[PDB]
Amino acid sequence: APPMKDYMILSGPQKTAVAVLCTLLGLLSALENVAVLYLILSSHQLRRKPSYLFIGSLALADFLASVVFACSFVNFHVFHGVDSKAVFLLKIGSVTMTFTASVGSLLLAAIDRYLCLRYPPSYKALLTRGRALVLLGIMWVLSALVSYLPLMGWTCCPRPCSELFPLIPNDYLLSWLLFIAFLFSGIIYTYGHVLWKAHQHVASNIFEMLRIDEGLRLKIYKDTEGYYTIGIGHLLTKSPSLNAAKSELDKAIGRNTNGVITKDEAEKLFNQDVDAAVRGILRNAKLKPVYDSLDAVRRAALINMVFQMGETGVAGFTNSLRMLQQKRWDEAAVNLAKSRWYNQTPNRAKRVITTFRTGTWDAYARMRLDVELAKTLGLVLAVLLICWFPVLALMAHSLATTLSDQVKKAFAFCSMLCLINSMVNPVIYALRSEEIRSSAHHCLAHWKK
Ligand SMILES: Cc1c(C(=O)N[C@]23C[C@H]4C[C@H](C[C@H](C4)C2)C3)nn(CCCCCO)c1-c1ccccc1
Repeated sequence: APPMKDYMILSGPQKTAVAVLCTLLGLLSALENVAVLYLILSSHQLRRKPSYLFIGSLALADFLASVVFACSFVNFHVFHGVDSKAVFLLKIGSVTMTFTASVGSLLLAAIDRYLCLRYPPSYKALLTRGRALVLLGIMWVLSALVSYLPLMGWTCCPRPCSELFPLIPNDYLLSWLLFIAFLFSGIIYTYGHVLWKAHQHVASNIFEMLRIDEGLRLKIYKDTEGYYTIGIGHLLTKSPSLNAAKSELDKAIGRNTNGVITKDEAEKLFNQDVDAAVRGILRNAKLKPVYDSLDAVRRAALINMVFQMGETGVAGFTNSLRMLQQKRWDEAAVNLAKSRWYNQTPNRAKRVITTFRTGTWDAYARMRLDVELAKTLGLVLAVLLICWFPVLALMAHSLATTLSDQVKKAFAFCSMLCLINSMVNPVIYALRSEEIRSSAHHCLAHWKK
């Protein structure tokens, strides 16, 4: 067995550079993750959701790693940690376990999203707060079984020893890398289908946009003012009679409907309504030059305002209408927010204003906080695969050919990428997830007062 002093590679002032770097990154990583743990455990809305308990497990795995990895690195490489066989095996085992549980935590987070977006009503019956905690229990245990295997007697006694890690053999190293490669393929396969479904949820039409705002109904209904209406906001009559509304319906369709229409018949009526909206805008002196400047997505947002308050009402935002034409999306957003339209109907106005600001369909989606979480996980997975790749690629090269002293020096500094990855994650979750964003605002109220 080769002594631990042979792996202790450092060259004077270059060791003091890692001593300040590893300490500062390790302190920042631990403080960023412990905030994410507090925020989830403190907020009533988060702790009860099985989706946020998997995120919490990633924050725990990253926090335990940050502390173990930095204290074991600065002790081994900088201060020269003369550790005995038993003490060293549990240290290397603790490092492996806290890292394996992160990959595991991600895999469960990716299957949680697939079941939610693929089978929506069956998810509440399947994933429960208790059932999630049990599933998180099996994972942490399996992680400890795989990682603590050299401590059980799988060390390099007659078998060839590894280049980078003391006491661990190449047959174990190859087995752990192959296991991690299979977990990554499993995450990729699921996230491949997750994207496909998450995409089918967001609107890509005016019909799909106005379905969220007006509400598609195939039987006669009453609006906020009380008028008899059908389909996607199609007005039947201005009188209080149902028979008058029924007669107007049979004339509009061309057959005896009896108060019930087909989806294809509802879309045919909607296409006649859109044509009349656009022809109206063209014959309005104020609305015509604005419709001409706006793009296809933004035009659908102005048609939406016409369906809600008519042509005479939309022409009343003289200062906003000019800001929109001049392509000053930011100055018009604040100008339209100070309107009574925003005061009366906040949700409809907020969704319309954001479309005029971004030029996307992103505000219009069924289960949008569930779709946006699937969008956040994808960015977390991408950063993981970027940061771990050079570290993993060197370990695979470690099995193929004998490594030089200078290459071993590169790996010590290279492994610092595992510490930046853990620092990038709590910034993404605090900037993209709205539920983590609002939980931090409600917690600061109790901290200050
Ligand atoms: C970057 C890294 C390390 C790592 O640097 N471990 C050290 C363990 C110990 C000796 C020495 C200095 C300090 C204390 C860190 C190496 N350990 N692992 C766990 C995999 C080892 C498998 C053999 O048991 C990693 C690592 C983390 C993420 C992906 C790939 C490797």
